[PDB]
Amino acid sequence: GPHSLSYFYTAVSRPDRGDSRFIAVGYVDDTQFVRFDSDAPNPREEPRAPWIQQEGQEYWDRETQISKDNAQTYRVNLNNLRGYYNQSEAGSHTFQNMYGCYLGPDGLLLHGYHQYAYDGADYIALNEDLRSWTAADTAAQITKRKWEASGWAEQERSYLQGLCVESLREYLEMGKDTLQRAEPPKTHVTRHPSSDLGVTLRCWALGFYPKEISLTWQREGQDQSQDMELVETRPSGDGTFQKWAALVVPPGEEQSYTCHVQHEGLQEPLTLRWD
Amino acid sequence: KMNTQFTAV
Amino acid sequence: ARPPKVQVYSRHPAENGKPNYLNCYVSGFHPPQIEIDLLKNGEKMNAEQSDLSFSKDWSFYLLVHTEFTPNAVDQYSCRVKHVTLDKPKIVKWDRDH
Repeated sequence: GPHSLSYFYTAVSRPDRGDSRFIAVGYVDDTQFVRFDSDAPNPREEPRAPWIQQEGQEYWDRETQISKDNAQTYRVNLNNLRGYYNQSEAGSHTFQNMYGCYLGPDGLLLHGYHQYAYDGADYIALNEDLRSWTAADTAAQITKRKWEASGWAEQERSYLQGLCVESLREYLEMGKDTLQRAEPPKTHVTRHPSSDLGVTLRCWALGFYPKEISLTWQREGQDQSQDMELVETRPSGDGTFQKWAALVVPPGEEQSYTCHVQHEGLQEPLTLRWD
Repeated sequence: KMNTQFTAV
Repeated sequence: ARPPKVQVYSRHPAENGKPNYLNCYVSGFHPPQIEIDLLKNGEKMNAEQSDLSFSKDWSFYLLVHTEFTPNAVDQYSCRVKHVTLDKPKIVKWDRDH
């Protein structure tokens, strides 16, 4: 489906250090490619994917300066939130922001988003028109009025329809051989005689990209989801992902069951059995 | 490439 | 305040004597302060930790990982401390999960 570029900012206050820490990571689809961490004497934006590293000095300088500016804006945001909620200066709090753009079939913005959370609760979000805000709570209603007076949503709209889409297009080209290639899962079924009267069959999908996958078990074509254990999809460590789904079947009845693997990298969905 | 954010909450 | 889910696993199906990579994936937690250690026979390994990131529901995820050569005797685990956990959570590695 549609490709996207997104960033994820996490700011935490640190009353004991008298400061705040600001971390920002960027992703194209399911692939991280940049980071910034404010907790260094001379912090710089840094590459976290091999294909971004060819960017010139001017790319790195711009991103580093945005990050330094963000670290200050989020330091102030943490103090303003503490004030809105009349919270103690004793405690650490967390403010997160995520925003990004999805690319449409004509190479223009399909959908842009931009939103925040404080201590994990929704705070404020940019609307569909990209020119206005929806507040989740009362403090964010005061933020909303200040931001309408600022008018900065016009410049965020400009970014999401412009630079966000234009840079995503560039990253897709630079990393095309991984970012625009669906890597199919390598699969197998294992068997673990478990119980006096049960055998565990586990259906694995290893090394797949992107993250979206469907693993299901059937008994003679009938879905077994209510009885299967399905683990959360997890990174392989090389930029791909893994997942498994297991279920206990009666002894001697392995031939009655199939695992169905559906992933965009496959030529065809797989039907696997313990053979 | 990142957006520019200067407007505190 | 949400506790971490923990998975410990190898990159490739484990085979004794074959170099591989050992992963501890910790997800679903809030707030983000957390201590994640891979342990080898109960002692801390010096691993690498991914940059802090989060899901659409705002919960955090981290990957701690290192090279290893699995064998018949060495035991591995991942130990996680977080304010939502009364005691450290320890998940043992086994090559079937």
